[PDB]
Amino acid sequence: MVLAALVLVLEGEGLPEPLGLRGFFYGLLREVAPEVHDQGENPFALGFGGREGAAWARVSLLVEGLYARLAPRLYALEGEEVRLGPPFRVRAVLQEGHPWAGVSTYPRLFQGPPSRDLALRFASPTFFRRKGVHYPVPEPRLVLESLLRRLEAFGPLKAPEGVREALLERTTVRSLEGRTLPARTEVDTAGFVGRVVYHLPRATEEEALWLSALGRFAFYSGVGAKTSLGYGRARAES
Amino acid sequence: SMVLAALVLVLEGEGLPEPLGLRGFFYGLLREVENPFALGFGGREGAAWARVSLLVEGLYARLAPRLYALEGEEVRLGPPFRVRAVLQEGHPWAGVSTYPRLFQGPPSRDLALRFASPTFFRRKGVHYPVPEPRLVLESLLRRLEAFGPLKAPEGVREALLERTTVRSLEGRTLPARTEVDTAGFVGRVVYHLPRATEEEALWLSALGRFAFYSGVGAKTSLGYGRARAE
RNA sequence: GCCCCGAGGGGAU
Repeated sequence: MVLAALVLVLEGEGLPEPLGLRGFFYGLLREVAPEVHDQGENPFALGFGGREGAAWARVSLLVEGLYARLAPRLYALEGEEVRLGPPFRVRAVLQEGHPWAGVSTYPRLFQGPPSRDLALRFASPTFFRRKGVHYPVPEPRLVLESLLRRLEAFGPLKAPEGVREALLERTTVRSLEGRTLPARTEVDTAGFVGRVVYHLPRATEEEALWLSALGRFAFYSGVGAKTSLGYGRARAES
Repeated sequence: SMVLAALVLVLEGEGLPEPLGLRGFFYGLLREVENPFALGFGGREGAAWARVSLLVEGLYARLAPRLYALEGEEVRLGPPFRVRAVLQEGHPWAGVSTYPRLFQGPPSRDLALRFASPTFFRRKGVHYPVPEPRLVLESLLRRLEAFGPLKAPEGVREALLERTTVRSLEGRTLPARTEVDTAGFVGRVVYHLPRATEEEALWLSALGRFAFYSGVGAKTSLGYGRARAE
């Protein structure tokens, strides 16, 4: 039931590098969860951010077994030097007291209040796979299919079809503000950063509930492709 | 034949043209003498302009004489203005061409469009403000095929609509003040068609050139969807 | 762009 996003507060210069962060993360699992590398839907997501001198990394876990297996290892890293591309000292491992740290449960994603609208902030470059070509436009179905798919893959609930068809086929965009930035790990790829407000016309109370739930879930799962490299870090706003 | 024109009316007077006033003014001109035209307006307050895009020869032959006859006259486009000049060139949004010249090339797999007024599309009964490749390019292609002498082979259409991705996007949605509950995109988008054949690339570049005249998306008759290739 | 999976996803510093 638990969802967790733990933030590593880092000491050192520069920021974590996507590939190094992912390598560091997968290094912790090759012991205790060798299987997650090959699975087609990741039960985790990585991120990083901050200004120079105030860098941080983040590990989001969408399944309980992983939290159990990994959280003890992460806490044991406090005060130690790790490599996330460049070397850093893990000052603290935070569940609370950081904007991108948090814990919840899957049922709690569904405690509303419901809303016809969903304002998503994309905080790192976000893009999607179509036909083996990356696409940076945060269209409603891409975003919400991305969220819904994983919510279901790892949560205890799936949506009634009415709700789903509403979410994916009927959700529109009310406003969009932002720009694309290069995804440095990829070839000829950029990703959207900014704010998009989605709206579901004729939304039932239920539909609105689920929309809000996908919104809340995004904080943990991220959106789109290559969340294992820190892309698609997003959260709901008002 | 196959003339294409975008004539700019540079204005003397305070304020800016209003969409409804401008379209009404144009509608008048239509009696007296897809839409085979588009309208636009812009500039700073006090240095405003309006523009009339004519996509078919008949309408040019019929309307150009009326617009030129307004030089130095007062017109109402919401606020009152004196028409300083009617320009087919010498202004960034004025121009004349022909449909064949739209295919002059060079062909290119990239197309950078600037959306200079709010741009949106009619979708399932609602207005949608996101400049998706399929929407932008379908809009342009539909109009180009409506008024031009050529039609894209089906495979080309398919490539353009389904394969074109976005290399970069920068901008924001702004309210469409004439509308209810509608916003439109303003900014810059660079479209890219991977592995475009020569023909596909040629068509992409031609749609790009046609945009200057037709505009993109819904309600171009109110000045929305004003755009150009960069 | 390449491999794998199957609207889109995964890819061990």
